[PDB]
Amino acid sequence: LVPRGSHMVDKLTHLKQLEAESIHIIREVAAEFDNPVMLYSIGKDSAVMLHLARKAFFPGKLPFPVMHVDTRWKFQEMYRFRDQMVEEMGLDLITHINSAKHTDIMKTEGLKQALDKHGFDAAFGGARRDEEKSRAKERVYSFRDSKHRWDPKNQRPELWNVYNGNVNKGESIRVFPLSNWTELDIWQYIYLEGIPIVPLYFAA
Amino acid sequence: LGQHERKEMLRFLTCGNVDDGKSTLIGRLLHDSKMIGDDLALLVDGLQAITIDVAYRYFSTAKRKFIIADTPGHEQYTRNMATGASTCDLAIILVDARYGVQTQTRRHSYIASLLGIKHIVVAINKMDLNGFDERVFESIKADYLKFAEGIAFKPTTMAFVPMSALKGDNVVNKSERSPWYAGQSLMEILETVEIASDRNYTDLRFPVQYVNRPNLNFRGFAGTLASGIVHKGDEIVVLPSGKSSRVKSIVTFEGELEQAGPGQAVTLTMEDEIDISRGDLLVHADNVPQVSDAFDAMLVWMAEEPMLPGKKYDIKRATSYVPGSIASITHRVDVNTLEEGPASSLQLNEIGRVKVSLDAPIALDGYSSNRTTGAFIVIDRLTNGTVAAGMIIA
Ligand SMILES: Nc1ncnc2c1ncn2[C@@H]1O[C@H](COP(=O)(O)OP(=O)(O)OP(O)(O)=S)[C@@H](O)[C@H]1O
Ligand SMILES: Nc1nc2c(ncn2[C@@H]2O[C@H](COP(=O)(O)OP(=O)(O)O)[C@@H](O)[C@H]2O)c(=O)[nH]1
Ligand SMILES: [Mg+2]
Ligand code: NA
Repeated sequence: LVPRGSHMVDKLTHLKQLEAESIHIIREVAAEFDNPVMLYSIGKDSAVMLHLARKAFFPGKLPFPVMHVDTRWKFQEMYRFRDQMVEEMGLDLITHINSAKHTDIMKTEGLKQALDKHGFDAAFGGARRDEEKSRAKERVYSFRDSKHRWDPKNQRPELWNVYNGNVNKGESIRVFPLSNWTELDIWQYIYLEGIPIVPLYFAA
Repeated sequence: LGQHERKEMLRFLTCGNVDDGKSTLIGRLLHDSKMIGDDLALLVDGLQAITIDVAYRYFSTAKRKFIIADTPGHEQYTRNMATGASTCDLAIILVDARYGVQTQTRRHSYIASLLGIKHIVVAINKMDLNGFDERVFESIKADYLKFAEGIAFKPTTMAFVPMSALKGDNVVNKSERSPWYAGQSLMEILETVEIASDRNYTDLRFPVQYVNRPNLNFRGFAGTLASGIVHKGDEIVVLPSGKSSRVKSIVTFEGELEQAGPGQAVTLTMEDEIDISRGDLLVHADNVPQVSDAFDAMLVWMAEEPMLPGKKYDIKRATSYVPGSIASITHRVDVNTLEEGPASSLQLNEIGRVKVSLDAPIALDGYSSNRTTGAFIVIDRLTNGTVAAGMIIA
């Protein structure tokens, strides 16, 4: 018998390939970790990640909750967008609340405190490697210890699309599904998929 | 806009040592892809300004999307280059025109070949310094080919480009400084090389990643097609056990598909209530790979701690997770000289042929037949660290 050829299936375009690769990552974490969360901003990258998360589990809902670390106040059009988003998707959204000082106490500490209160061992961030220079040496999985800090020797080489999620009791990770996407990839994905977006068109 | 919607993705690795000119080359590529004014200078500066780190660089054209895997060329960063090489489609092996093929040229080539890179381009740089001497180019090409011959190093494409990263010759546009050169420029290669290298359209391998059970009547088996094409109604088998069923449906967010090819994130539904767990492979019933608990493999050791035969490790293949050990080391390959040598230990950055033993059998493929089902990582049971990259020989 003669095997099937590539001329039978539509070849993988860059966005479809990125889509599949990010879906795979999300599934792995879900498969290996007990209490994941999707850290959802109200911004554009987190909107792409949430769309990927849906695609990852269809026809099921997200097996993990979605989180928003709320500051004092963001744009009014963001709250209204996110509020409608929860009701229109039957979503489980957790809000948390307790730019030098501001961001440190509200975001950094807030997110830190939110992860402890619920007992999450994995957290989905929509950060990209092309967003800041340092991010170039970043991995998909970012291992944190009990007291929450990052240690170099605890980080693991990421070989193929095989990922090591073996973690200890009280240890948590940071996952970046979108790390291979570029600014152009995201907007191009938003446009083709028709992902709803906050009326403001400048990076939030 | 408009044309940028249907592009491919090519990941390529850059290999070379200090002062070969790779910061200049990468800088030139990242820059001249934007010119549809020496800003280039500041780009090259930034790039010039003990770790497991791989640098991932991003740029595109109208034709395709590019990810550059950048890693230092020193022996100490072999694991780093290995990590980078694992996802790459192509390697740029960078040589200085005055020095030609060196030990690092040989070492980088081996690593690329070992990790299944099917396309290499020997970038013979600084040809501007020798006056675009054809004799020098032909000298370097011939003795690289002689080296390649003594590895059984037969990638699907091997190109030799005479260039000047500094001056731009044959980097983006073809050069008038080399009328004797009939080949295409870099970039022309990078845009045009066929990446149907994921040859596996012939043999279905579906590693089961996630058992989706939303309600009592939908039972789905989610994962990514490593290889082959699955079709609604195909007779499949799982390779843990050998038991068979027919594919009921291919389920995605877009709906239900008749077929799906390699690299697609799908969910498979089955006609029979067959027992399928995460870790099992779903395969065509008329085309079944070997299933065993023992196999030969190449190992790239990447832990500070040495590897000890008999010591229990965890073997994560793709979604298959099975504890086991290395029974024996057949030989250790000296990365610089490319020859076999007996060993009873593997150190950091060392590569060798090993005999692997598992507690339970997995379905397997030679890494040279399948880049997914022939690839695995070794995991330390006490430290949780990823200590070695493995690729099956069969
Ligand atoms: N307040 C927050 N609550 C929850 N998740 C957050 C918060 N801030 C950032 N994140 C996550 O961390 C990533 C970094 O945020 P950003 O780089 O600002 O991207 P974004 O907010 O999704 O898109 P922008 O701001 O419109 S370019 C996002 O993908 C979020 O998922
Ligand atoms: N003449 C000439 N000089 C080059 C070429 N490529 C790089 N150089 C020079 O060699 C020096 C080191 O180059 P660099 O890119 O930093 O090498 P790296 O250490 O591999 O990053 C710089 O002064 C470059 O201008 C070339 O093709 N021709
Ligand atoms: Mg934002
Ligand atoms: Na962002």
